[PDB]
Amino acid sequence: AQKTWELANNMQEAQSIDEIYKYDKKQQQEILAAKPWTKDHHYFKYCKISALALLKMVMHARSGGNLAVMGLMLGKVDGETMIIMDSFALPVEGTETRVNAQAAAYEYMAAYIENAKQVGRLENAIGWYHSHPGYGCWLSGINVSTQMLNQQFQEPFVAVVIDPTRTISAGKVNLGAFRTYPKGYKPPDTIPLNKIEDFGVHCKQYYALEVSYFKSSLDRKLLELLWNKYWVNTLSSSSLLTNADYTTGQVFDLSEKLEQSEAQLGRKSEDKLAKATRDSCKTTIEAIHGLMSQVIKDKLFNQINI
Amino acid sequence: NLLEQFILLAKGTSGSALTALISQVLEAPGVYVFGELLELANVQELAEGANAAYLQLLNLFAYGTYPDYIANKESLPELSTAQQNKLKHLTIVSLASRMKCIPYSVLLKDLEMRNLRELEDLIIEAVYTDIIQGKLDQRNQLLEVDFCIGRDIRKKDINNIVKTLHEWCDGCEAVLLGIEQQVLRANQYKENHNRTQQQVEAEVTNIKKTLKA
Amino acid sequence: FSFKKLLDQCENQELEAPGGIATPPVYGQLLALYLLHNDMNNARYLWKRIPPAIKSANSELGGIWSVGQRIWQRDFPGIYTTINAHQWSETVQPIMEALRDATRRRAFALVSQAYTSIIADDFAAFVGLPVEEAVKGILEQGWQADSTTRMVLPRKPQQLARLTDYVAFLEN
Repeated sequence: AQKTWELANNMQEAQSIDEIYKYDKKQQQEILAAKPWTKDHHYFKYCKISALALLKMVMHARSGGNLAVMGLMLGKVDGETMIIMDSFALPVEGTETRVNAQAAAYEYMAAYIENAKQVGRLENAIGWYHSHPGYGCWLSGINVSTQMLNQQFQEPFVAVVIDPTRTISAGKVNLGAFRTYPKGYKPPDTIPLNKIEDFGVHCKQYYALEVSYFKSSLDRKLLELLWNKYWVNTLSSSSLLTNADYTTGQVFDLSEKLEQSEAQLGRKSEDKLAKATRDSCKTTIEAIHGLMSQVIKDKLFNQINI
Repeated sequence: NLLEQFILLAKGTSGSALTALISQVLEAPGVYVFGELLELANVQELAEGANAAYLQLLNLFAYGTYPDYIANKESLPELSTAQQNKLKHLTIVSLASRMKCIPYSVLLKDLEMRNLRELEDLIIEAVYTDIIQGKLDQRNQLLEVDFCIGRDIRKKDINNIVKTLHEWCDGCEAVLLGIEQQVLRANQYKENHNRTQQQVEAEVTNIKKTLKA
Repeated sequence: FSFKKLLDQCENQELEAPGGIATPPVYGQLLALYLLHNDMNNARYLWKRIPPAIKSANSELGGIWSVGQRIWQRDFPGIYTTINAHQWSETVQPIMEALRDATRRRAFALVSQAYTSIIADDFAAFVGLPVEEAVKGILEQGWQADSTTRMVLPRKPQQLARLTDYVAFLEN
């Protein structure tokens, strides 16, 4: 590998994967002083949840069984993205449809944050999460009310809803990050029927962020080196067939976005053509990545022994 | 584990008693690789006497096939119906190792079958013993083998085992080297585009600041 | 590869001329070579390029054009007669010996592709040899032939670098 891969890993220095784990205090102070989310309202669109935070939240949600559980999530912000670096449980007692956090959670919050600041946890609380055991991931009326209350005073705040029952029964995590609109502000204007069917009655009162996950380099190495079923599943992952339907849906809404961009460019100020081009480049890049994986597998397995 | 039972009973016997045990081994179902049995006092001294015919038969059952048995039928002893079924099963295994889509023409000629139906009954029975796995295809007249056991080995194919595996190791190294080169090239293209993008932005600001009082 | 080395050698000689006109044998070679490459448009324009005075002076040039006229109409049974109407000297003769083979193979490909059943009378005029192919074609190439009705039945017989170029372009 010599010079080629010597600086390509450089374990002495944090890689580009571990960049997000560094906390810049000055940048955080500058962004919270500027308050760019006050002018717009659909500002934050992405929620990046760390692997450990997602694992802890999922395990807490499942530990409650059929009873609701809740906790807080630490993190920061960067541009239009809300990054969640950790999560921590609350000592609350709830029923299958109601969790209150009466008097032991509020002392635990402050005491746990004070304890965490002692051992080098520079992040502050960024959100609150609770579980919906068996009725989807959505914001109820009181959930919307408390989200408004948290957002109006503690400005950066995202509500995460988990569903342990569907997570277990489907094999994939069911999670959703949401943000709400101010009281009596922004009433913007087959869709409504399904929208009220899967969301609550307050469909227009809150919006859903796009949830993505990340992990560090050490986490990636430990995970891929944990079991033998992780490199076997990489050499036979077979993309372009596991998620072909997602690709077709992306092409469809790409076509809709291209039509909108064509309509806009013929004559609020968003430059839709650039976003459509970015989406097209992204989906084409996933397609080419899948083809590269197939080519590598063919060269590795088929082209051996005549 | 079944072969281990006959092996211990064959640790001391010699002559006619030992050769009788060999016939029982070829008749016992579930015994398809006679590897440990072939490294005993048999190969040490069995090439002389009237019992050398059975030694040739055991070698045929471990390394040879059914066509290899018709050619030397006169020298080799007669085989019971149970033993012939085992020999035909190993013939299918040998063909499966060479090719993973065995035509019906090859199987019919090698196993001396004449009816297509009775050939398929033999193939299905071989699948039941789990020596081979696959699915028959009547329209294309093919037997699509998905997995087959490894037959007996001798000290002249081990070099072929090394050759095939060493070629695979060099194949992995070539893929790994190619991945590294493409990663480096892609990163260089990203750095080149970023440098040019920042170079234009640097030049425009310089001429802008000059006339701003 | 060897043949291509001789093709480009004759190309430039016509361009540089002391008076815009080259030697007669150079003109004849280019016209014959155009026929071999089936480039009919440039062969027709070369004939229009030759001055009338030299054209009438050498009848050898006219013999090339008479053959070219037949191949321009795709008259397969007629080209074989015009190629032998005149006698070409040994200096240009080998080129004609290769054009005849090229026309012969061209008819073979056209018949096997554009015809499902062809009369033996018409097929022989296409391939050019109604001499010995009548009996040899039945047993060697496998084409079943029926006498009396005379019908012939033709029968039919590194990437990783490219991909990462696409992504490095799209993402930048």
